[PDB]
Order: sequence, then C-alpha cells, then structure tokens
Amino acid sequence: MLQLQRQKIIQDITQQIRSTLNVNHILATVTQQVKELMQVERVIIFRLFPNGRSQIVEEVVSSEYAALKNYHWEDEKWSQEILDCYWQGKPRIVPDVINDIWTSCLVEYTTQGNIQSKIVAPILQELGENETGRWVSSEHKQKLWGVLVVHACSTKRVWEEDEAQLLQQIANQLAIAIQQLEH
Amino acid sequence: MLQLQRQKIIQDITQQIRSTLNVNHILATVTQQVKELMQVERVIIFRLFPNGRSQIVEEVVSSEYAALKNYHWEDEKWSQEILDCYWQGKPRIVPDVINDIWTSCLVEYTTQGNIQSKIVAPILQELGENETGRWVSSEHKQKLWGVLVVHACSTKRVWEEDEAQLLQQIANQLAIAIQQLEH
Ligand SMILES: *[C@@H](C)[C@H]1/C(=C/c2[nH]c(/C=C3N=C(/C=C4\NC(=O)C(CC)=C4C)C(C)=C\3CCC(=O)O)c(CCC(=O)O)c2C)NC(=O)[C@@H]1C
Ligand SMILES: *[C@@H](C)[C@H]1/C(=C/c2[nH]c(/C=C3N=C(/C=C4\NC(=O)C(CC)=C4C)C(C)=C\3CCC(=O)O)c(CCC(=O)O)c2C)NC(=O)[C@@H]1C
Repeated sequence: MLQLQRQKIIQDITQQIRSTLNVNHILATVTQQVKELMQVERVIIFRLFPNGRSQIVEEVVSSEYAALKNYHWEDEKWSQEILDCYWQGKPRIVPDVINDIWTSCLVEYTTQGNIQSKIVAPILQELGENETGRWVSSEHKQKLWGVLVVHACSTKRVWEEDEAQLLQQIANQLAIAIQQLEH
Repeated sequence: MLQLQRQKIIQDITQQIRSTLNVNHILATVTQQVKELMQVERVIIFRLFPNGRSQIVEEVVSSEYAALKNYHWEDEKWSQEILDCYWQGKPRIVPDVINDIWTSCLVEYTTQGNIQSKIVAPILQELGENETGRWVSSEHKQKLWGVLVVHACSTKRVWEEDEAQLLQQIANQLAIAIQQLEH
C-alpha cells in the first residue's frame, strides 16, 4: 500500500540526524564556506593525533591544484615558540611559506600544494581532567586538537589582521563543536 | 569599508553551528516533522529527570488545542509493568486514554489536552558505568531519558502496528542524538 510513503521520510529524518550529528559533515560544510568567502585556492584541516600522527582530514581545493586530502605523517613535532603562540589561541600569518623557517621541511608538501602564503588558525579543546600527549599544555589547560589552514597558491597574497582575526573566530567555533561530537 | 561583508557570514556560520549543535533545535525540528507526517493534532516530548521531576519540553500543537509545553510535575512514579515494557524499547498504543488505567491520574492533563488516543515511544540512553536514579534499569543496562508521544484529539483514532513501529524507530534515532549533545 502507501505504507510505502511512511518510510520516504524516515530515510529523510534519519538522514538529517546522521547528517547534522557526524563531525565530518560540519567540517566539510564550514571549510567549503571559508573557501568561498575568503576566495582562497585551498582550505584544509590539519588533525593532530596525540600518538604523533597527523593528517589532512578535510580539504576543499580550487580544482587547479592538488588534493592534499588524507596527507599524513607520524611523530609530528612542532617548534616550541610556535606552539606557545597557537596555545594562546592566536593565529599565524605566513606571508611567504617558502622562506618560513618553521615550515622549512614541508617543502615537498609546500611545492606540490603550490602554497605561497597562508594563514594558520589553531583549534583548541578545553580538555581538563586527565589526558596527556604531544599536543597538550599544562600552562594553558588546553589541548591542540589540530589546525584550520588557508592556502594562497596563485599569488603571494597579502593578508589583513581581520582576515586572520576572522579565521581564528571560525576555528574557535569549531573547537566547541568538536568537543561535543567525539562519542 | 566592505570589511562589513566579512561578518554577514560569520554570523551565518556561527548560526549554523549553534543551530545544529544545540539539542532543542533538533528536537523542535523532528517533532514538527512527526506531527506533519502522521497528521496528529499534537506531538510532545516528555523529559524524565532522575530527581523525580518531569516536563513537556517540546510540543507542536495543532492550534486548536492547548499548549502543554512546559507542563511539569515532581516525583513521577510509573507503574512497574509499564516501565518494563518501555525499557525493552517497545512502544505503547493507548487506543482509549480516558479508560487507560495507567494514565488514570493524568485526567486533568487528559481533559485539557483533549487526548482520546495516543502512541507513547520511549527514548533510551545506553548509559553504562555509574549513574542511578528513578528511571534506570539494571536488567536492561539502559536509562529512560524520556518519551516521545503523539496525541489524537479530534477523534478516537485507530493506530497501525507500523505507525507505532514507525514512531519507535524515530525515538530510537533521538536516543543516539541525545547521548551526544549533553556537554
Ligand atoms: C619542520 C620544521 C617541522 C614541522 C613544521 C610544521 N608543520 C606544520 C604543519 C604541518 N605538518 C604537516 C605535515 C608534515 N610534517 C612533516 O614533518 C612532514 C614531512 C615533510 C609533513 C608532510 C602538515 C601537512 C602541516 C600543515 C601544513 C599547512 O600549512 O598546510 C606546522 C604548523 C603550521 C605552520 O605552518 O605554522 C609546522 C610549524 N612539523 C614537523 O613535524 C617538523 C619538525
Ligand atoms: C498515574 C497512574 C501515574 C502516572 C502515569 C503515567 N504518566 C505518564 C506520563 C506522564 N506523566 C505526566 C505528568 C503527570 N504525572 C502526574 O502524576 C501528573 C499529575 C496528574 C501529571 C500532570 C505526563 C504529562 C505524562 C505524559 C502524558 C502523555 O501521554 O502525554 C505515563 C507514561 C505514558 C503513558 O500514558 O503510558 C504514565 C504511565 N505517572 C505518575 O507519576 C502517577 C503515579
């Protein structure tokens, strides 16, 4: 019968639930919006795992340039001066990545991605209680879940304060949303 | 300048985040869909708190009938036979609420809501570890968060198995979504 039409919305409703409630769908939607809004050739999310691994988990490329999605690496150590900056929730403006000494090794990765300049915006979990790893601070009582990056590949783009100021405000809203959807 | 247009999407993006991530917005949207789909005059969510309190937290009424939103009560005890049924994740079809012995006291509430017949669908949290209250089971290792109800007020409506079968499938999808958004 038309008991058939009962389930053409249950598959809708279940769709909206699993949609809104899995993290990746709201990563892939935010990133797509940051990309279109800042007219940036690439937006990525760099996920930092405590064991030392780290992977590009979402990316939204201008089709001109490579897909660095899923790109990865183990035992990721960052420079202490850099991590102090990102722990305080401050972004980073890298107006020339190729002569940036902190990204002096991601030159394979730099040259493929075609990155000239970029803004790096930390994503911070207020994680209290007991957890410790490679990306966790005792001074600032927060863990660095990962990093929202924006890539300017076609030109050595100059960035404004309120462009980075803005980015960080968007990551800081992912910090909250991620603390929620981890099971 | 047009730095103005930077923030006419940050207020958008923040909107989608706080939207999708607060529980009530996805309660109020599901209930509105259950109402329109089953052509029921009222849909409510009965929230059961462990201390004994209990309140109608969402409701979507056919404007003809009262707003039982926010309706409430303390030290809510249910009949043991009834709770056993709901713990196993089984709905309940009350084809005549007025001579239902289990709802023999909600007759103030019955007479205002104009309820003739109704389907009650439990919402179950797989909550392990250590928590105990008035709505928690050791036999079934699950807590009764609350209850999705549908009200047939204009007529003593007859319900189908796949109407209740269906309801329960929708609550069971809220069970998962709620376990996620509790901070
Ligand atoms: C070299 C000085 C050290 C380092 C720098 C560093 N990396 C990032 C962020 C990223 N790290 C990677 C991945 C890699 N780490 C590697 O060591 C290698 C191999 C060469 C790879 C491929 C990636 C993809 C990123 C994100 C880069 C991006 O901009 O899209 C940072 C943080 C961001 C920044 O530029 O400030 C830094 C400082 N990481 C190390 O492990 C080296 C000791
Ligand atoms: C009376 C036998 C007992 C009882 C029955 C019972 N109530 C519900 C669900 C609801 N309980 C309320 C609220 C009230 N509980 C009260 O004791 C009073 C005062 C009279 C109120 C107002 C509400 C709003 C509900 C939801 C009702 C709905 O159908 O919309 C149930 C579960 C649902 C069912 O009908 O099977 C039951 C069994 N609860 C008690 O506390 C009494 C001992």
